[PDB]
Amino acid sequence: IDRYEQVSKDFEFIKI
Amino acid sequence: EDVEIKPRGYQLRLVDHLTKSNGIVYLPTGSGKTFVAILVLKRFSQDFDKPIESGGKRALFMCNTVELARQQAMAVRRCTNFKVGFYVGEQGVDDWTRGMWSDEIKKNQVLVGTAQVFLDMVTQTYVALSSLSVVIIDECHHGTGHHPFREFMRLFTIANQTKLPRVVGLTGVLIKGNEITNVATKLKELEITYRGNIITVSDTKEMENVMLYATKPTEVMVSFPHQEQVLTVTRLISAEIEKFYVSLDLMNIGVQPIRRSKSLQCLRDPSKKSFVKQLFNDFLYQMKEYGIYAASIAIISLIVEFDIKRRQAETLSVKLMHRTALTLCEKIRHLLVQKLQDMTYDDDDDNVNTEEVIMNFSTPKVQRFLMSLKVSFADKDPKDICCLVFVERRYTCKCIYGLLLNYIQSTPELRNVLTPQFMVGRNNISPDFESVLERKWQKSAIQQFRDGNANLMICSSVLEEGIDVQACNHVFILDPVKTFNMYVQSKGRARTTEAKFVLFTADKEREKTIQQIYQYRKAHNDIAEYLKDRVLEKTEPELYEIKGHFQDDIDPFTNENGAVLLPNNALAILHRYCQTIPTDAFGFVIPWFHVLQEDERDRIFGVSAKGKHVISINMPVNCMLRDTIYSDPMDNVKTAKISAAFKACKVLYSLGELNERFVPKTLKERVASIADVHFEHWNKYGDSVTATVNKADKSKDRTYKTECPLEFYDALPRVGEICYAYEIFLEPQFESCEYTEHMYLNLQTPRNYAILLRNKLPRLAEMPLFSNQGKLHVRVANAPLEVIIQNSEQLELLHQFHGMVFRDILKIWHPFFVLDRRSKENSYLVVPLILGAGEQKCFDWELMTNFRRLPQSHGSNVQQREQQPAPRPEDFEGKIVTQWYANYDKPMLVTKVHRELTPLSYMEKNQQDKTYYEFTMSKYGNRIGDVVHKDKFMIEVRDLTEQLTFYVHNRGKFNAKSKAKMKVILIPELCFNFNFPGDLWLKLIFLPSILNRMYFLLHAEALRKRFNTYLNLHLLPFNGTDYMPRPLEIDYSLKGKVKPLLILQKTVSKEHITPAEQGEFLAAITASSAADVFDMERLEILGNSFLKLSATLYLASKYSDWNEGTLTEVKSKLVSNRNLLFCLIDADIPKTLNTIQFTPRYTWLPPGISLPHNVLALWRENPEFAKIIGPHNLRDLALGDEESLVKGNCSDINYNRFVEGCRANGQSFYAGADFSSEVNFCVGLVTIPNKVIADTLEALLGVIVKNYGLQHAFKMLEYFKICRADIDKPLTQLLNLELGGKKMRANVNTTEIDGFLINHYYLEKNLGYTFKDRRYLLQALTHPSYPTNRITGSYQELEFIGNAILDFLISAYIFENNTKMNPGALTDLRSALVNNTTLACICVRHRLHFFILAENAKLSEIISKFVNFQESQGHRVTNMSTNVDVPKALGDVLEALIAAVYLDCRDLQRTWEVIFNLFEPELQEFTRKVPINHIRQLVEHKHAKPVFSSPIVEGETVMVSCQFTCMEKTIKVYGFGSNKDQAKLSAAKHALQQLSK
RNA sequence: GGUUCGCUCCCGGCGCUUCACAGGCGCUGGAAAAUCUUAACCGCCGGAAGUCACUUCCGCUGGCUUUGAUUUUCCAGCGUCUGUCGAGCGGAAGGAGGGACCUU
Ligand SMILES: Nc1ncnc2c1ncn2[C@@H]1O[C@H](COP(=O)(O)OP(=O)(O)O)[C@@H](O)[C@H]1O
Ligand SMILES: [Mg+2]
Ligand SMILES: [Mg+2]
Ligand SMILES: [Mg+2]
Ligand SMILES: [Mg+2]
Ligand SMILES: [Mg+2]
Repeated sequence: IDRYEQVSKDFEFIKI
Repeated sequence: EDVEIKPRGYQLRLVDHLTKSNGIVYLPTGSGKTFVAILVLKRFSQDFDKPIESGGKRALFMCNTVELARQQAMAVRRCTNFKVGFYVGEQGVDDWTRGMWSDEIKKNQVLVGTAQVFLDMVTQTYVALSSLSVVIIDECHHGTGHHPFREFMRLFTIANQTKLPRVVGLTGVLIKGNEITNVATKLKELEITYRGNIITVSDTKEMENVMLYATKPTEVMVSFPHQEQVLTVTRLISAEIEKFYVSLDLMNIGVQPIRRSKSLQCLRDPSKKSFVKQLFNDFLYQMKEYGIYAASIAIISLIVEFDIKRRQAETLSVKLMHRTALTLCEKIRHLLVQKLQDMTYDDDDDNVNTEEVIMNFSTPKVQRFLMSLKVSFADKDPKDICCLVFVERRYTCKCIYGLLLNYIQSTPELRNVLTPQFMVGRNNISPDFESVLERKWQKSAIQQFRDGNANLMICSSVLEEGIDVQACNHVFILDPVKTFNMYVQSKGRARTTEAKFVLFTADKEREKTIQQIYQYRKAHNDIAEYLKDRVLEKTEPELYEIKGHFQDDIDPFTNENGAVLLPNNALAILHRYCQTIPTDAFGFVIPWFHVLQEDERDRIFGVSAKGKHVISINMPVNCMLRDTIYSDPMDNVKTAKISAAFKACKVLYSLGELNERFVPKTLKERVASIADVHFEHWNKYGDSVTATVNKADKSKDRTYKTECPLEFYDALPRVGEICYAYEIFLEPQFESCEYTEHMYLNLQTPRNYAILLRNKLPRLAEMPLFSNQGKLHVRVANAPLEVIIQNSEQLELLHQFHGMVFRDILKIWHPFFVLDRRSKENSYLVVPLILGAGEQKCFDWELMTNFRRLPQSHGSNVQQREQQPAPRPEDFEGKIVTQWYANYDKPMLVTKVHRELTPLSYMEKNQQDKTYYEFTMSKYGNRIGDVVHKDKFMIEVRDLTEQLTFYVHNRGKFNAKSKAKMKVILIPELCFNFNFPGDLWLKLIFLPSILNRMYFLLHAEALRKRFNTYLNLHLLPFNGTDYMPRPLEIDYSLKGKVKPLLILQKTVSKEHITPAEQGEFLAAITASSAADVFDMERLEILGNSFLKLSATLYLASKYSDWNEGTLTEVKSKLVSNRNLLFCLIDADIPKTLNTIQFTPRYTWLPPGISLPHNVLALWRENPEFAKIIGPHNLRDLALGDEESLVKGNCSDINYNRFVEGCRANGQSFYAGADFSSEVNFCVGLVTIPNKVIADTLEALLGVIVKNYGLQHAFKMLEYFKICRADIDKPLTQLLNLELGGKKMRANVNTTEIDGFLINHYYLEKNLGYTFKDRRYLLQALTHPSYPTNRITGSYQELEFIGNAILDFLISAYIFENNTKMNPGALTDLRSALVNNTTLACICVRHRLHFFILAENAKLSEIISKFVNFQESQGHRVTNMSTNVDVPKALGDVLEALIAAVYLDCRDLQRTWEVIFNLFEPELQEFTRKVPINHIRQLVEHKHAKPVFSSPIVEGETVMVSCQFTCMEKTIKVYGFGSNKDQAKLSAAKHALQQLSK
């Protein structure tokens, strides 16, 4: 428990 | 604005439909529903310009918020030609009267404002529903429950059901919250609430395509992973906050108002502890939700908020709580930055380092947020981008603002594109990050967004409704959407073309969020389904439904005049009323609601209340509702509270506390409690404090009747009565020069005269008289000569001699004078004395028997002189002679006799070639035909002066008279010889002046005896008294260790009390207009200073509950010259004043001479002749010898001569005027200026001060009924007088006096006085801006007493030391000594300013600048460059400190020691030379004319310009400063500097 | 001892104008803070009711939005009350002196 795990920077703007 | 305002098709059809009937317009935000509202207002403006009573109507524009109300006000003002009224609560309509509403109504055609204000305006009968034409309600969807819109709608129900104004609601959303099921029922409820029919899109072709400009957004979703792990520092911070909570709960702060739960069944923590708990809970929420860096900004926000709260804390315990919170926040911040630096130690690229720490310690939600911004914006031009970010919590806005600032500064790709700003709603929070007053600003954050300065906005739900924003191209939602309306309005904010709408959610939350979004979409579509499916009806005419819907609430009450109290306003009304009632600083006045238990409901009420709840109202003793009130049985406690408040308000209105308009009454007046008692004596003289006294400067002068002293009244001797004769001694103090030989020789002759009285005179002090030859010391014998008038002819001889003196010798006689023996004023005689049996002097009977009348100076021809005997050589020495041949018939004294000299005289320098014999033949041969005794007789003769007013000091100067005066040698046979002794005539010359001086000396003796009797001062120096000679008033302008002040020394010690000298009382009585060698003007200064101090102390002691404002208001009247005039008239003293300058031959009346008794009788007995007898009619009278001697009554001719003036002036329109000009002496009338009487009272006070200390003068004030007595004790001693309490002293305990006074030891040492009661010092140092001022007063009240004490002590010191200085220079010195500037200089010189308990930026900066300047000046008073401003607070602090030093010891001697130890160099320097004020110095300059100006402030530095002249050329210098006075002073100083050059 | 000057100066008081110092107050704007309070919406947890944690009701508590009121403080401008007092000006009266003199 040291830091927040850095998420996958590649993501898509999902349409509603 | 402009004529370009042309409506769309949908707007025009909407307004067309709206004119027909009520309704609600439902259009998306940005469709211009405001514009169609403006058009509706315009369409209903047929009657706007007409007055209300004639039938004119106005329109209403209600808004849910003040800010949106202002926005709509601006919109309607710019889009219409009407003048709009903006009425909100903060504007101050809380106490506007009917006129103050009617003028606004008639001046404004359309009205805008919040709903509550218009609700109050309608319910208080300021307007009526029938007086309105159309009503506009924006955001009508808030009209649910007890919202003010629904109350205003119920106002339509209670009002007349016909002839009713139109109503329209403007909205873009209808469903508030999550009532997204069965939307048809909610829509129908909104319809019936606003009694209208909702209108929306019906033509899909034209309305939709025109509205398309308000584009729908593109709705997008961004997901982030759920965070399950919490960091170690998170648990550490949580544990620390938990133990801090434990400490806070254990911490025992002062008692606070009781706070309890919403339904009042459970108790809650006090509001102040609740606040810190709330802030820490919010910080923990930010920490858990948004990451470590977000927490590092939130801890800054907590730091600044806690610092502000500590700075505004009202109690030492609250300060300690906030200090503990602050240090815990500092520890948390230290931990957070430490945790950041652990990762920042990775690399050196500081920008990338900041970016990566933000990335690593953020939550994945904010991580996704940052990546979304980075990909969406991507170095785009800032002019294009305008986006809103929505977050739930208030502090989340600030936290995200700070984090985004840091991220932008850490991203070169994003550095210049985004300019973030954050906005929070009404619960405002501090926008600063560093400290107090980071920077003063003028534009709001929303205005910065509007102007394009800011492009990214982070805000709470505040910006969702109403507020006008530009069509944003991007909208982001951070926290999950909570309500349907929030979603709809947030998507409506993204109005521009191809705008982006983004919402954030967790991975595990996607399905629930999508379900909620689809439910919102379904409800939004169902709105249109209901609108397109409903059948057409006119105005929802189901009135039965309206009544059924509105009847659930409690029925409102309407009283007389038609005012109405709604039940839902009752709680607000009750709390407003409870705010008004007086109470202590802690005592809560809000009602203490109490819910009744089960056993109480069925006891107070029946069994019906078994289920329904009943609540009772309990109220503190300060309010009228002493009887408990029980609410009706209601199903919920909220309605029970509403009903209880409604019934309580009804009861209060029945009691008359609530007025006709259901608003509580107000206070009337406070100071009248003193005007009732202290100023009673004003009424009997035709004046009152309530009336406008200064109307046209009414009656600055008054008429008084003079009265002779008791000794001079009825003192005329009669036959057989024992009589007293006081010999009058004239002792010339001048030298025996040739010019003064005869004067000096004849004044010391034993042939003195004496005054005859039946009464016994007291001892009289030696007094000065100033002749041309020098000064005289005239004294009256203390032991009289006992004589008895055994025969009536002796009395007749005395009377005829007395009349003959004034008639022939002194020539005071006027033709209309009458010698009298029956008038009792000044009924006394003066008789000559001669040596009898050794020292037993006796009446000069031989002189009076011969000189019943002075023989006439008549001629004698040569033959007649031959028939007459030759003139004896030894019959001329010391005798009065006159030149009967010369034009001048004045008498003249023989100073030398000659037998060697002869009319055949030795020739002189101007008598050359002639003897005096031939000289008289040459000059006046027509009279001197020859000389019959040419042989052996000659005399040397001196003229006698005509002067009678011997008071002028400077007339006796010898420098000019040092030049020789030629002799006047006269032949004896040519001058008639009066056998009257010349030495007695020379003494009779001074007689009128001695008589007039003895008059007022006896008056002063009577006053001395009176004021000694009142004080019970009958000690040794007051029976065997021997008065010191009366001194000249040299200041009249005619020619380590501290020494204790003598006035206080004799106030405390009896041994130093000196007798009140008779000369001092004579001076105090004699006005400056009397032209004497003394007056009251010096005593007046000391008297006024003592009066000021005593009035201040008396008012502050008796009336401690008052503030310095009311105390000053009362004192300004108590010590006013009008009050002093009435007070002195009450003592019957003004009848004894000496203001007439004693012109004997024109204004005096001899003691034995009176006017005709008919004149006196008709003057006294006739109200029409009281003061209106003709002057010249009385002065033109002439009476015969025996008519003036014994007849008394004048002849009928002169009687009618003056009675004609009496009739024409008194018995005519001239009634009330004064015609006693130059005939004042008849009945003893005199006109004395009011200020003279006031200064007489002040001078008597000053004399008693100087002679007997301060307590005896306080007793004199009691005698003068200036200080009214009381029932418990009449009046206590001026010293040890009980003054103090909650307002002159700090009420804090000994446990916090050291908490407030950090270093009281070094102020105790510095000031030189040791306090035994630190509470006075604490209030003396407490500036009014300090937070504790609201509970424990301030220095402002104590400064009043301090100023009075310091002024009196300084005045007394400069009075007693500088004995030769007139009052003008004395007060110039005092003003220089007690100036605010010099008080500040002494305050900084002793470094007292360091201990002031104040919190104010613009005061502290001024204090620091001034102290820096004074240190640069080296404590030297400039009596400056670049307009230095004086911190007026320092002088007031010093004055209050002096007051505290006095009150601690209750001794004026120790106070004076402290004041002297402070003022010693100042006193020495200003006594050496008085620093006249710079403005005064410039104005008084005989060559330069200041001619200043009254310009504007042009910002802070208000400017003043001067116009003076310097060496015949005009110059114009400019003054700048914070205020007008400082700018003018600086300009005057600059003008002085130029003048010096 | 007295007269006289368009002569020089001075004291005090009256009338008009105006300034300074001390204690204040009111009105109008600007700024800051404290306390109470209104309404609406949503959520956490607990209890109850109809089909009984599905829907509803009640309570706690938290969050947002929000209304009105009271009090305190500072700053600026305009008026105004009282006390002390100076300066300028019409004018009257008194005094000092420097000329012109006037007696013997
Ligand atoms: N027919 C029109 N004529 C002139 N201006 C219009 C018209 N329709 C809309 N506007 C402008 O568009 C803006 C609409 O914004 P606003 O009325 O605040 O939207 P909403 O009332 O829906 O919140 C107004 O400022 C108005 O000036
Ligand atoms: Mg609008
Ligand atoms: Mg005076
Ligand atoms: Mg006075
Ligand atoms: Mg003050
Ligand atoms: Mg002061």
